[PDB]
Amino acid sequence: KSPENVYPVKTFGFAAKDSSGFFSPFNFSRRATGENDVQFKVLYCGTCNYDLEMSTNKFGMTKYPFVIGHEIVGVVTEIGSKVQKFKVGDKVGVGGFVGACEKCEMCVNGVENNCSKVESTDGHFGNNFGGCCNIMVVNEKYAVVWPENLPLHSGVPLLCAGITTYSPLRRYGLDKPGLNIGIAGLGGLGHLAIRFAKAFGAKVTLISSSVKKKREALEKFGVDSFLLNSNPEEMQGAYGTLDGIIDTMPVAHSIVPFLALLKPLGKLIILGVPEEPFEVPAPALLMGGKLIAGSAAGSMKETQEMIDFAAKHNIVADVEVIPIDYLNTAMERIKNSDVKYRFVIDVGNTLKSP
Amino acid sequence: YPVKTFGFAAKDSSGFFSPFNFSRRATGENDVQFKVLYCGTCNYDLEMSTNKFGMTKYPFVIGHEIVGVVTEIGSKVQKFKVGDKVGVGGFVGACEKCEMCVNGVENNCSKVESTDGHFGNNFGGCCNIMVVNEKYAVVWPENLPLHSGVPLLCAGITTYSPLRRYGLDKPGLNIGIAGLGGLGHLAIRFAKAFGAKVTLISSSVKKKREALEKFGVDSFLLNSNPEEMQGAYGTLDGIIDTMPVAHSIVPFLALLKPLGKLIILGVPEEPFEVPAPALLMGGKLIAGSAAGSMKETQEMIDFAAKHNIVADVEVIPIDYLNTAMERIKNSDVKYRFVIDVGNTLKSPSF
Ligand SMILES: [Zn+2]
Ligand SMILES: [Zn+2]
Ligand SMILES: [Zn+2]
Ligand SMILES: [Zn+2]
Repeated sequence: KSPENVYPVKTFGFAAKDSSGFFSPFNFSRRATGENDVQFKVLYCGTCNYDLEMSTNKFGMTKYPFVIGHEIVGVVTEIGSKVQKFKVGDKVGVGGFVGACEKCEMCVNGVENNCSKVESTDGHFGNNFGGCCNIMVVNEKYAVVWPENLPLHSGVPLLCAGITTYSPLRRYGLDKPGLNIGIAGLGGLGHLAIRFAKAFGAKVTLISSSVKKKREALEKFGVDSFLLNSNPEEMQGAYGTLDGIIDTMPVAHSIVPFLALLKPLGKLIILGVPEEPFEVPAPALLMGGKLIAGSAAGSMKETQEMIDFAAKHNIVADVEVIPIDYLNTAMERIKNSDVKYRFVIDVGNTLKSP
Repeated sequence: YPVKTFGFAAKDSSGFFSPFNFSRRATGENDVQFKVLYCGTCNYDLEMSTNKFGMTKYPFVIGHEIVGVVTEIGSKVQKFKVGDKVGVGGFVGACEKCEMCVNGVENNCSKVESTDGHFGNNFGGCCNIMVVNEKYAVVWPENLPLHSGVPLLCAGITTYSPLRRYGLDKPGLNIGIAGLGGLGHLAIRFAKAFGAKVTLISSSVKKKREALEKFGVDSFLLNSNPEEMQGAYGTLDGIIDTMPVAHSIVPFLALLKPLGKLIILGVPEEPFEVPAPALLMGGKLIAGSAAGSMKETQEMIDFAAKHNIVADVEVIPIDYLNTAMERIKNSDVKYRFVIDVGNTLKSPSF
């Protein structure tokens, strides 16, 4: 029965035992390194609002005991006999999923993140324990080749917040030099969205409800224009100018002004999840043939491509590195967005054997 | 202008149509002049004639979907000879020198010239003679009937364009059509010819029988039954939604596979309530679409001819036009009125 006795590789980390979401030391086990597997010592594990939501069981479908960790990097300790991509001592990353059915339309076409049988790394779809623990093991297919010129501690949120912004920027053709790209909201998702857009060669506009952020965007993100969305004169002046908009705002807001900012054939991408639904008048879409698209996560192909891109363009996240016994306080901070902009748990140095 | 013409026009916002004399330009070097044989009409003309939106230039000659026969041509005209058949859709000019123009989507130009005069100072094709720049004239194939083909230049292009733009034109795909009206019935016909397994989505049980029996539609979902809608969750590559009435699209997004596309073609007054999770779970999109470009329109006409696609139409004499307008209001026509200008437009008495 007991998780530590199931498999032969003994592991330890931190787990939520109930819907209170309190993380505490947890012993468990993982499979032996099979022929196609990559075992690794976890060095850093990102976290974010998704883990707050899951750990407190916001959707009523969490399986306790729950071990977070959908954005992890570490150092390879063992490789199976048929592994190509890694040798022992190489760095590796694991994102949101570790498996899929490998046979459906989605899998066959390299978009296996959309597999109805996708296997979440943290085991919210399936039975699995996430990488906030000492040792991880993963099928080669689902392991990111992590280059030595991409810092681990500040790179790790690319596997969560990064791919989320990068994927739609490529999918909707918002990655060409000289395009005008808007980002709404300068937080976890938006800050990386800006760094990607800049690297693609876009003229970047920050759209925001707070003037505080204007100076930040200009000084620290090289942002070209700032639009305060509560200022209609400012907003109206940029009508029909943006090729696309990455909307990261989690608060209730209207997207009709955002649709109006787009050129004809332009794209609104929604990445935040307000509790308030959006009100979308048919005419706002039909005038100029505009689209609104949602996006979460990305494929393995897209995730490797992004990490390669980030390494080459020196793109990392703003992070606060924390010891693992700070996890429960970090969750409180995530609740209040009191982090600039992502927590990264230093597992390598601060997780000790029980 | 010197070319002496006559047609029908509305004078005030009553929307009443009567004989109206006017004139067009002589044929320039890039121009095609034709005798009008058929003139499509639709809800757009009802709205513009009654000044729904408040920016209608009177007197208003309708006719944004017309066909006929070439009478004369300009010096530098390549695409037409005299006696050929020809069509004109919803715009006759654009600025030519902008981004939207250079890339072949001039319908998105902000200085775009409407055939009916609405963006511009023009008179539409509900009249004896037309003249248009050759770029904005469609080459009409001999095996496409004129009377039943003319509404393609409006309803046809409107359904065809997004089917192409959003990759919903591949054989084998599961394509939903919501609403079986004017747009709906041509959307079904195009999707069938592309090779798709078509599902009709409708609020009306009457439409189930119509879809199977008359369009060879595979599947039907009633959108007021949650149990039937639940059973098709995550099965469709795209939906073409033509419904003009207030309705939720949260169920429609739910019908889409991951990476699936919802195309809005109707224009309800009620806005759509769209929860973020409905777009985000599956990475789905909602896009608007009306009309299309000249390249696409010509291409759509060749495809319609090649695959025996026409609209269902009621051909009407011109003195029925005012009655036709109450019937367009009541949604009482299967599925588009086509005015027999060629046989029924009389020349005004001297
Ligand atoms: Zn995360
Ligand atoms: Zn699969
Ligand atoms: Zn029409
Ligand atoms: Zn133009």
